[PDB]
Amino acid sequence: FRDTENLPDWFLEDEKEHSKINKPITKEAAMAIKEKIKAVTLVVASGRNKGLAGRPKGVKGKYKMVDGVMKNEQRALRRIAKKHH
Amino acid sequence: GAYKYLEELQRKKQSDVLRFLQRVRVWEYRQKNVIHRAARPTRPDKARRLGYKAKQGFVIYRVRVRRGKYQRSLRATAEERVGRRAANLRVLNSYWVNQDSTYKYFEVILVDPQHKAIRRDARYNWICDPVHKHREARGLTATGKKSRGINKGHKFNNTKAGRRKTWKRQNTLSLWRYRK
Amino acid sequence: RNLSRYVKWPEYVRVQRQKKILSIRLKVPPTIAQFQYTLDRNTAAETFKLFNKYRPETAAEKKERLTKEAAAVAEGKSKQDASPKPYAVKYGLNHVVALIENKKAKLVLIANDVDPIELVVFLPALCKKMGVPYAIVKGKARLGTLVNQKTSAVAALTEVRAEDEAALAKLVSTIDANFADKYDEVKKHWGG
Amino acid sequence: QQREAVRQLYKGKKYQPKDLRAKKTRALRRALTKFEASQVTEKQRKKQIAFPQRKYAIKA
Amino acid sequence: SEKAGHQTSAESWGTGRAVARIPRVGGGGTGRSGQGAFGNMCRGGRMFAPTK
Amino acid sequence: TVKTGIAIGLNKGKKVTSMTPAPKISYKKGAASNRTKFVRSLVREIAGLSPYERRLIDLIRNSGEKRARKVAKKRLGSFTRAKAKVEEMNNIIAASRRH
Amino acid sequence: PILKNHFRKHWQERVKVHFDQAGKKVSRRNARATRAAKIAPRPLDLLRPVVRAPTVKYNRKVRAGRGFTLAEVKAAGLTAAYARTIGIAVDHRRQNRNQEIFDANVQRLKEYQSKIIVFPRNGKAPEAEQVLSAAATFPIAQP
RNA sequence: GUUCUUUGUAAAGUGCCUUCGAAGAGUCGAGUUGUUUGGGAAUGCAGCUCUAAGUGGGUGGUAAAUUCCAUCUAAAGCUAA
RNA sequence: GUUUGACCUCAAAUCAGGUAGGAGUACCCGCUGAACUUAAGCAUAUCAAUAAGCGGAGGAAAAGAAACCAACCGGGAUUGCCUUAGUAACGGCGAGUGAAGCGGCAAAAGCUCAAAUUUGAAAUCUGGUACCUUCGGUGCCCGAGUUGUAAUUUGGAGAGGG
Repeated sequence: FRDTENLPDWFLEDEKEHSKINKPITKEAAMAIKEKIKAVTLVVASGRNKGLAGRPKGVKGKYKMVDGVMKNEQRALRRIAKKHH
Repeated sequence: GAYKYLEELQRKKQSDVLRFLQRVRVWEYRQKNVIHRAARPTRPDKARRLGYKAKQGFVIYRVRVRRGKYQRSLRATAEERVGRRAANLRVLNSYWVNQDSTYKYFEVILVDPQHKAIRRDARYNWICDPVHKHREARGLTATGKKSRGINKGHKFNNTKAGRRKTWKRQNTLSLWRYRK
Repeated sequence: RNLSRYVKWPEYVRVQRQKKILSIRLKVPPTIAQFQYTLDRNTAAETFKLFNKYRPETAAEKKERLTKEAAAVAEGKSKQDASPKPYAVKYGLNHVVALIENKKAKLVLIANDVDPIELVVFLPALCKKMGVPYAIVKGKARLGTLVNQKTSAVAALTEVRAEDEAALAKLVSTIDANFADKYDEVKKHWGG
Repeated sequence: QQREAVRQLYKGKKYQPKDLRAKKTRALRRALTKFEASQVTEKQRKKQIAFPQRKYAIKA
Repeated sequence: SEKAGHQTSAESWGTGRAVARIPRVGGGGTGRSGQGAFGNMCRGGRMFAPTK
Repeated sequence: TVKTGIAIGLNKGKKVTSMTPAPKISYKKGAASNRTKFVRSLVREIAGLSPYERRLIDLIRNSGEKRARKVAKKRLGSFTRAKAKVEEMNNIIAASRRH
Repeated sequence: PILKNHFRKHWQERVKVHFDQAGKKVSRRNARATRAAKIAPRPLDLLRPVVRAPTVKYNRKVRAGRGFTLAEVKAAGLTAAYARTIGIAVDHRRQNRNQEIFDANVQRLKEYQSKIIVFPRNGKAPEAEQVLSAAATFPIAQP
């Protein structure tokens, strides 16, 4: 079909650059390429520290403010989890 | 005329002669730029039956795109490319020329609506109305309409009048003054 | 030193020169490459001595003729007889190939160098099969000369005044003597 | 004075300059002339000649 | 409107900061900051069953 | 065609006078014609043959029309298309080995 | 029991509430009126044919269809191109396969051409005092 | 309503007989994948691969095929409410 | 004839004349496109062929004069409304999703190109230029154009001949 020795190599490179094979996707490769594609300081928050939306004086990369209503809440949750067991 | 002789010939795309010619033309265009002008068209009959008439304003550009999930066509992709290039021009339609393993080669019939021959000759005065701007990017040429899914019938219900229009039509609650 | 082979040329130049090289070096079907078993020269010169007599009407002569027959139509006469029958080349492709299969063309001239060559690839077979006097010529711009265009790619004769009938007859005999014996083999001569 | 003298100079010819051309809007410097939208092929010309919308009324 | 009260930039300050859990405003500088929004009770907040 | 007067049957429905209309012109669309036959035959002998058609003519000759039918129906889509194509190949082979 | 909502989605945006009703009606009646003052002596509507409908649930009925056929109107003795101006619909992709319907339609056409006066293109254009519905004047009755 | 231009070897329409009658290709279609649909065993679209005809073609989807019968004429285009 | 020259293809110019961008973006045509959430842990699925993102236009856009719907005494382009229906169909047939025709009604408008040879006359057209009654026309001239501009014809048909 496509002869090589007659024809010039400056044509042959850009010919065989792009005169490629015909292959579509197969199913096992479709799912396979899909699989390849798959991949503290607590603070009682009273007095001076309260209402501060930032940090208090007392500094650490973790921090947790508390007021008593959380103590009520977590009391209630301890109750109800006991009743859930 | 030569209309039918040419046409029946170009359907025979795996005769030795046209596949040879295709090989030459691909090498030719591939050394050429991606987008470029042709002054004169390769399938003149095909272009004529898609609405070319050889007079002052009708233009061709010939264009290269990649292959290889893209619910639009390559055809329309090319057409966006040229519409963004020649924005004054207005895209009438397009056609295949040739391909490769790697690329597909296309061609496009365009109009310069400012040109006065076009503004007269009212087979084509319809286009200088402002509406048919950038048709290709709204999908109003024929492949745009295919890919929108616009032909008729109960096969094509989910897109017949615009998918999104009828989606909004049927996924909306209509409520009267006087509830039925 | 002159280094004309070493230069970096421009791009389109490179394209067209490589293209001609490529079309040389490529094996070809027989349908095309009956082109370039094309016509020789002295016959062409005679052919054009003929054809330029039957050159067409230009715009000037057309409006001049029109003014004349506008003069004559009103008072004296016109059945489009104020003017004679004109006789000149038929040159348009669609019209020419329409005239074929009627069929009326005494002679046909086919350019080799037309770029969408598929326009005309059918033609030699057609005039072969219909048995009609075709020949391939060298350069389409010649035809543009003789029918007043940049180029036309085909020239056809269907009508000629009487003085040149035998001249044409010998002409077609010549090209029949160039095609029926030695470019009959345009499909033949596979190498061995 | 200067503007109107130049109107008189460039009077009665096409290709008169940009500030003296009308301003109107972009898409009415486009948005074709009355002639180009009046324009129509000979075919429909004949069609509208021969068979136009006649005027009638239903009593009788 | 569909968007009375919704034209705001809030989210709460959170749990345990000695203050309520209304969603409160970011930023500063103006004196709207720290006020509430996205509520029924709040000033400048959306009503209950936004009438339609 | 003529109906029975009743709800069910071979010609169910109302028994009525027909008209036998004109045919529309738009059914004789696949009509060949002198011109199209001429040109299509011309282009047929001019450009000739594709590779799978070469495979068809040798395979019909050696291993027959059942194999040719199935393999053509595979290279192309469908049954009735393969039918006409192999019939055409028989016409070609008759043409080439008679004349 | 089984009971079905389709309300899972973001429906509140896409709610379209026809308060627009009488305002539209009035706009419409004004459309009718000014169409009349444009088309002054003509009826605001065409003459429409009589067709027996499909789908045996309904096929006893007869309905104001689209368009008189080329065959029918030919036998009435006048063309598509004239009838369309005279006020007559034409649907070309329809075929006549019932002679009863055929003669019905042509009787309707004859009755039309009798019930009209045509102002020519020439001139003086007498006073004609329009009627505003063809289908009321030319009713479409089940036989 | 007005006035001039005006239908002339110009244009168009209508009957009978006769010979015709062209009608869009990397496109339809088929496979396979993806994606989407209410779509069932492919409702649609895209990509890759294959690739047609003209008394043709598409469509009317049964666990399976063949022929029927019906109806429309694709791959090109315009148009207010 | 080692000179001269048609033409092809390709380039340039502060050439003559034009022109596209950007904004707005409620509505509209497209592309790409998730999650929370919902459901059996949840993966299919749902929220969603959505919001966000990108491109594109008008005052309306889009679709549109059947390669339709049907299976009957056949309808008749598109569009929207009511009704079919919360059905047919789909789906761990579970969550849940989810249409269309027929019918009534508002509006109602039909059509063009390729595809025929003008061949006893490229019959066409931009542009420059003068003149003129200038949303333009007449004439003179450069020039595109036969690798086809006009007329005729578009399937309801229609063309040629009498």
